[PDB]
Amino acid sequence: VPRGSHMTMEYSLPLNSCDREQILSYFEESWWKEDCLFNSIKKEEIFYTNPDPLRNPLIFYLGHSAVFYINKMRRAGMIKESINEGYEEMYAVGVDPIKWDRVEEVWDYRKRAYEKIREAIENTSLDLPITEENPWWSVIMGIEHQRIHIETSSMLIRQVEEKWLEKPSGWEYASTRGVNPSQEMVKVEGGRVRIGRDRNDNYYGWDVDFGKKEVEVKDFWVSKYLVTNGEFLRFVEEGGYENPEYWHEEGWIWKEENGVKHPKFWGKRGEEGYRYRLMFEEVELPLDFPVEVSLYEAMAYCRYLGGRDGCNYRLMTEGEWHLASRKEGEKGEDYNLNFRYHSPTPVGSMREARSDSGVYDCRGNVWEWLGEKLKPLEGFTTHYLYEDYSAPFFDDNHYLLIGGSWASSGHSASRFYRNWFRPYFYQHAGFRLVLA
Ligand SMILES: C[N+](C)(C)[C@@H](Cc1cnc[nH]1)C(=O)O
Ligand SMILES: [Fe+3]
Ligand code: NA
Repeated sequence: VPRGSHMTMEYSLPLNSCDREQILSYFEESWWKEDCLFNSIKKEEIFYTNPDPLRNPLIFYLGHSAVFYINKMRRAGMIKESINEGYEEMYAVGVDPIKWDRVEEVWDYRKRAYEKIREAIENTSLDLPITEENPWWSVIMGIEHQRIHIETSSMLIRQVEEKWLEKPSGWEYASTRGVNPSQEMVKVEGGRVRIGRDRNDNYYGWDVDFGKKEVEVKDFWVSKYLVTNGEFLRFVEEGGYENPEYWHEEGWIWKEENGVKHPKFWGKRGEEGYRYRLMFEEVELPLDFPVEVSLYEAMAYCRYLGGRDGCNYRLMTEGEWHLASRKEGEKGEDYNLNFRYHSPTPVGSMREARSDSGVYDCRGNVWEWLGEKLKPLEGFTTHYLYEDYSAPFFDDNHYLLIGGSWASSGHSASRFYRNWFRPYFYQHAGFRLVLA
């Protein structure tokens, strides 16, 4: 199925038809969005904190997106000179488990990098289509990487104390609409599903997005909504976090070692109702928003709900999501993707985010966990610009996450972007139920 079609809508650049100005605007929108995100931090020294203890300090990510562009475009030949070789080494490699520069210095690197990148986009000969061997792939890779980091850095900043932050002007949250709408299982017809793209696809992809796997999917029942905060509140209030029947050993230990008694972005003080941390402020828990959980917590809720309902629940496979999410004639405006809002939306409230099987928010709103591990597909090959993008993580310890959140833009909002995280890592991410 070609990408960019009525049922494969993409938010990224059509690489067989994008003019220079389209590339420049796509680059600028990404860079300016990242600037805006980092400018939300109103105390300079917060850049030296690592608000997510599993990731580097904010200052690293401030330099990282800029250095990545320079490194890849130099390797592709689009740029000749380095700006700062020391920076281009120190800020090049991220972490998945020094002496930092001053914030002003890193902003200064960004400004110099931005100027050099823009000039290369303005002046370099452009021959369409942009394919993997075309030097321009480094520009597209650089933009798509920055777009991923806007989202991943947003999750870091969400973990910074709100007293050091101010929401950027123009960024708006979605409002709650009230109580969670009633959950319902709906039937998705099975079929033989293709996973993976063929190369020279007219759209960007990462190495792990390309390949061929065909899976026979049986008819299945899936919850039409992502599991909501209101649904999950029943799990919390009924002792789900204290009941070992709902947890396997690995998740129980995680839960105990991290003192977890509720989802990460819920908060409670005394007997007051739960609060909920948006990007930059706390509100009363929005019962109709999708709950944002680790994979462990999603599985624990599945076990709890199966006990209550007298059945078994599990998460979708990758093939199941493609079937559940299929929507002919889909449009970019249908989904809570690409900063349509700067928060999750009430489940179902994006009324055109209903798949052809009646499943809501399969694309957008919050990532959804899958029950399957990151694996390469038949035909997997690395790209010469970035050997270690996915291969280090084929350890059967990373789970797939799919469909994008409100914060996913560009190729990260694609149906065909194959995303992954450790089961204890937090993202703007939820889940739905499958009858097992
Ligand atoms: C594919 N994810 C989103 C899991 C990756 C993408 C990525 C960014 N910089 C290097 N790789 C990650 O954030 O580690
Ligand atoms: Fe990175
Ligand atoms: Na989703």
